Amino acid sequence: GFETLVVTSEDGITKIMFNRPKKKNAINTEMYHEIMRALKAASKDDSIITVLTGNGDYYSSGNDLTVEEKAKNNAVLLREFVGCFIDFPKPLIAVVNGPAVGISVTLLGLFDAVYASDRATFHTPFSHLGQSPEGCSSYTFPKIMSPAKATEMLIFGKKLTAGEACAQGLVTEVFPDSTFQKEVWTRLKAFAKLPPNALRISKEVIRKREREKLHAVNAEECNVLQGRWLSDECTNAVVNF
Amino acid sequence: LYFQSMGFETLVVTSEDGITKIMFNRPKKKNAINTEMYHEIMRALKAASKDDSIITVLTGNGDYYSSGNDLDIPPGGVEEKAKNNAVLLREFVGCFIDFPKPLIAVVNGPAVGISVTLLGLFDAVYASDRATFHTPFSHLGQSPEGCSSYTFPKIMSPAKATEMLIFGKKLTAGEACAQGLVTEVFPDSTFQKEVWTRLKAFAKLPPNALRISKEVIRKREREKLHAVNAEECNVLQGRWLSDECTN
Amino acid sequence: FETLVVTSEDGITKIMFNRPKKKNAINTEMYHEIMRALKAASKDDSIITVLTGNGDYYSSGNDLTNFTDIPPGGVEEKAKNNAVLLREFVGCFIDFPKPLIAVVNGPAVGISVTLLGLFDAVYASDRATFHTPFSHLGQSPEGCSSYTFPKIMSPAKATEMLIFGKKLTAGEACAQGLVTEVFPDSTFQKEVWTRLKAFAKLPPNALRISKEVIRKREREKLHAVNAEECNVLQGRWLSDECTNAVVNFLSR
Repeated sequence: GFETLVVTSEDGITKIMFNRPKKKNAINTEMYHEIMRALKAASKDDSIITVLTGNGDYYSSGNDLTVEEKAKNNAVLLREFVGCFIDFPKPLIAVVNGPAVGISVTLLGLFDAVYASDRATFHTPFSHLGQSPEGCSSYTFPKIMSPAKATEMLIFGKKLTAGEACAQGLVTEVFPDSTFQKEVWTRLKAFAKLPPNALRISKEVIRKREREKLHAVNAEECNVLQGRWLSDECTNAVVNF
Repeated sequence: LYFQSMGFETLVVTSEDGITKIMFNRPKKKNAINTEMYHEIMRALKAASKDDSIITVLTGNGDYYSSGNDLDIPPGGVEEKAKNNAVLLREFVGCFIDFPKPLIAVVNGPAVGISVTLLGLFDAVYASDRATFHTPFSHLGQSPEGCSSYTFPKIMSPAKATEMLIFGKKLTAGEACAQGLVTEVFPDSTFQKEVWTRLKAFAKLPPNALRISKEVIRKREREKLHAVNAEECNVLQGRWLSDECTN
Repeated sequence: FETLVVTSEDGITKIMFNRPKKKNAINTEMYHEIMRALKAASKDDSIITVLTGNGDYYSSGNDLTNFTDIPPGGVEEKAKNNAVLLREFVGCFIDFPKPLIAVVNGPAVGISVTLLGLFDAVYASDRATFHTPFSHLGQSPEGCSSYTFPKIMSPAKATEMLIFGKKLTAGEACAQGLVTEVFPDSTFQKEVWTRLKAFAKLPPNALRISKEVIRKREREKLHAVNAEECNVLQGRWLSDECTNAVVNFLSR
């Protein structure tokens, strides 16, 4: 089973829900491995669409504020983690139920659609903790949002409302919080009735030609990040947090 | 190769005031694109590429822009039919990729299918607010075409393009403008006046400068676009032979 | 510097265009001065570099007086030289290693707009307008805009600016991806500088390295695009269309 996730499947939809509500669904080492196991399963299961979502208040507070060998290992872990999203074969949808921070935001550039509650916020304060972008965001975010918008978020740590994230290309659509659940699931159940192989083959035509590039971006990002974790600037920034 | 107008069976093709206008002309069929119209569009584009016009416009007659592909098996079966349609598609999309002059769409009404996906290859797109945009490929058991699998994520962002291309969502003119597919939307009652006043203005700009500027923008993308086209057409061949497409 | 004012404080180097009586038009000397200002800024102790204009304009772009400075080698040599100069100017922006922010205080035109595509952020007054009338001038795109504008704004929007010479309001440029944010003119300086001074307090290696991971893998493409745009211009400049245009615009 799963300690940190609740994974369910029915009617052509697999739902992966982060399940550390007391910790704002902060991603610890366990959850990194569990998310990868769940995605590996979903890639081979009978579902047409896979959804990631959060339990409760937050979608995710991002990497859990939990040694050269540790930075190597974590960089290796991170690279494999990101690689699962890059290689994921079926439509992948984020259902962003509340605030989203860190690696949980950056991965959104690898998702096929992203629905957000009006109470969702989006925040990538990497530079504030003395680190660099990951999840391929160094490549995807400038492309999605434009460099002039991506920069405020990636380099300068501006926090976006769900409306702003929608306007800037990161979010497909925003629903009021009161009916968010209803509105998203009625849509997704509708999508799960579409010809299965058509959906799968359509995403492959869109994604396949980009994967080699996205894997190289990931590798570059994790290298830089490994460097940042070993730096005095990062330890001081994080200690000073 | 023509003087003022060139007769076609499914198109009206005219040239005045520095603008070649290519208009779909099957209004009783919602300007659906049949085999005849694919070949006729290709000939018109070849002609427009060589005539003295500065700008070329694609539009529809009547209430639709185009309802897209119009819904006989050769001796080598449905497999050969699939390859033949894939080859025709590839050459067709190719003519749009390689078109050397500014190419503008005047979307007077609903656009569906291949007529929408090619808009990714246009220089400008002017829509009436009663224009709607729909690419229900997946609903018909098919996959993207017209280089949309590449151009649409780029233009609209993946998050918006997926909903259009994979899940078959229909966009209003305003949504398509908000998401970068449409240059500008006009009220239907001003549409023809406003669009044609601009276009006639545009056609008075220094002609070589307009052509050379389009070419600086587009030339270095062509090899990639031709490669996307070939891949999409190859995938589509397989879809057309699948249970989902037929059933 | 004759045509710029370069200062540095609070972790920010400010390069300000300084020909207000000529709408901060970029003459030959200003091209060289900007390159030198960026060279100095690349190695100084600031963490953010800002470009802005003095007076009511950001910049009116290339100074058309630049076409009248005819060397002893004639217009052919001049065309070749100025194309190389342009190539190396734009390449300074492509290669600039620290966060580079435009503070667009008023109307911006031509090369001054196109370069915005290579900046990290762009903050504009609601008095700012953006115009790239290359076609009116019988010219073709520069500053990598032939690649960056379609990517940033979408082909459908980029064409109207680049080919057909539409002038954008600050709000439209913000809506279309060129500008990060727009502020009321009355509060613009205080709102922008309050922000920039906070940004300058962020861990400086993180800021530098984050920019490098975003920008480094795209630089070879950008240099190739710049090289091709410049090769075309070298031709355009010697066209009847550009000659006739420049004689008209010089009469304005």
